[PDB]
Parts: sequence; C-alpha cells; structure tokens
Amino acid sequence: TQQPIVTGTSVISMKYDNGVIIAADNLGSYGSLLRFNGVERLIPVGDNTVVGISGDISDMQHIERLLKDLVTENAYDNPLADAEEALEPSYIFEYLATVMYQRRSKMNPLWNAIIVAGVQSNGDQFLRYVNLLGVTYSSPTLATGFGAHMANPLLRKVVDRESDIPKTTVQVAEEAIVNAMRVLYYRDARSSRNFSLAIIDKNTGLTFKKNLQVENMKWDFAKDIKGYGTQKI
Amino acid sequence: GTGYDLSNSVFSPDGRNFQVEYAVKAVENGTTSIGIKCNDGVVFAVEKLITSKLLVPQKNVKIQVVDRHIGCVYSGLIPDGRHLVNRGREEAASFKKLYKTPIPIPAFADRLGQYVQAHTLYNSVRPFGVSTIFGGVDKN
Repeated sequence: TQQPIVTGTSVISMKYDNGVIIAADNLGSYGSLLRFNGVERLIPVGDNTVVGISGDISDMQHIERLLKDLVTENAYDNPLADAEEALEPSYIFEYLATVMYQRRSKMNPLWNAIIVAGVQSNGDQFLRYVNLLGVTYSSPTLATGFGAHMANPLLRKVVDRESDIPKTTVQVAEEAIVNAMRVLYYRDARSSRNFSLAIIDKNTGLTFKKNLQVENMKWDFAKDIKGYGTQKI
Repeated sequence: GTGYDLSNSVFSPDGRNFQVEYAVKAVENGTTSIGIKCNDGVVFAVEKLITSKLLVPQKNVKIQVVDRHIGCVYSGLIPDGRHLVNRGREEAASFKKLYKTPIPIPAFADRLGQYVQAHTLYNSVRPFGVSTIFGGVDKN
C-alpha cells in the first residue's frame, strides 16, 4: 500500500482501419502544483507497438526500465529478433498485466493505468488497457482516470462498433483525437496545452511527434458573461 | 606426493595450479575465433565447423550478444561459455537496472573475471574451459 504523490493524467487512445492512434499530454502534477512539463507519457517499444501509461512518475519510470529490460531479454540469442520474431503488443501487455497483478497481490501495488496500442504481424490492431487492480479489457476507445468518462463520449461517435473500424480513415481519427484533447485541456486541470501524438500503421510504420500544442480554441464568448448571478456589471 | 592434479585448489610444488592448466589445454581443442580492434569499434569472427551436412547452414550461431554494445565469442567448451555469457548478461542487466548507464567494457571484464576466478578457488567446482574474445564499444 502507498499514496501516489506526483499524479499522472488521462491518456487517450482509439483505433482506426490502418492502425491505432494514441495521444497524451506532457505534464507532471504534484497535488495542485504542475511541476514537470517535459514528462513523456508514450514509450514506443519496438516499431509496431507504443505503450501509453499514467500514474506515479516513479512508477512510469520503473515500468519503462522493465520494458527496456524486456527488449534486452528478447534480443538475446534470437537471430530473427529484428524482422520475424518481434515484441508484439500482446506479449508485453500480458507481461505488464502479470507484473501488475503480482504487485497488487503482494499488497504493495503501483498506482498506474497502462494502455498498449499495437499492430499484430498479421495486420490486426491491438488496443487494451490495464490498471493497478489488474482489470483488462479491449475496446475501440480507451482513456484514463478523468478522461475515462471524458474522452470516450467524443471518440466513440466516430468509431462505435467493430464494423466502424474499416470505415474510419487516419485523418478523421487524428482530427477526432485532437478535438478530444482540446476538450480535455478545456475541462481538465491536470493537462497542459502541450501534448504528444503517436500514430501506428501497418504500412507507413510508426509515426511519433513531439512538441504538439492545442490550437483553434474559441474564447471570444467569455467576454459577454458578466457576474456570477444577480450581479449585472 | 602424487595426486596434485586430482583437486582444484591444490598448489603444485612449483606453485602452478594444475586443473587450470588442463582447462587451458581443453580450450585449444575448439573452433578458431578471432577479433580485430578497429579504430571506431571491434570486429568479431568465428569459424563454426560444419559437421555432416545434416546441420542447417546459417542457423547455429556462436557470437552471443550482451546488452547492445558488448559481444561475446567463445571457443572450447561451448556450453561453459554459454553459462559464462549468461551470468555476464545478468550482471549487465543488474548494472543497467541500478545505475541506468550501459555497462562499460572494463567493468564487464572485471565482473566476468571475478566470476571466472570464483570457480578456481574451491575444491567443489570445475574451472571454466572456455576462452572468450568479448569486446565492444562504450563511451570512452
């Protein structure tokens, strides 16, 4: 048992026809103080898989070192570790779900919320999420904490069922994700203007971008609201 | 007295350990393996002997990799070198876990040498019969 100190934030993810799109901000929050802005939330393991997690910053660094050690172990005595055999998202997902379960059962869990997005070698997209309590489920749209009831109503309209996946393009998914991130920045105190967006695709490979902010924000309607109530001026 | 080569830690009258010498003589009965220290890095090489053609080509390998920048090429008792490189990989993993810096080559050398000599101090352990040409590139 422990109390998280430097809390994370929401991480948004949703799949499309040619892959999955995941996005997250860059901000570390200590209570009500926004300490770190250079904190990274997406750690691309391999080329066809990106994992986005939230929680205690020490915990994300611990999980990151776990992922690096896992990659080092996979690289051992494997001549096909580069092209044929690769760390597909399912393997790493159930690995960190298992380690999360062992941490929980020992009664010293790690405050975390892990989302893994990847494309199988056969072309099938993978998207699943696991928390510190170890609950696992695969949905076309996932989010974290505050965003769980926040981003889902936005991302679920474009893609709602499995039949919607082939009908959604990468550009539509990207604009839906950026609109969602705009909404979270509008309505979540733990996010910042800066964010990070990652695109995975079975054809163009991994696409990861840094230094992404939120533009196209409307605020000219806030100068026509005067007072908290009966006050007019 | 006779039997100065039966055990391991026993010293010969001239002061030379005998099981280690026999391990050295066992090393030479192995596939040749060279390594060149070029200016920027290192270049290993092995001569894995093709037995009866039933063996699959280009599949059995002997250049084992440690972490990313340390390579291990071994000759002699191949399994013994397998175990040695396994322990070396564990040491490199521990170092990167608790220092988060890739293990420098001399440090890996110190770790492997200390492990190797740990097996030629006792009477209840056979000395390693593998010679390695391990090397790689580091910050320096």
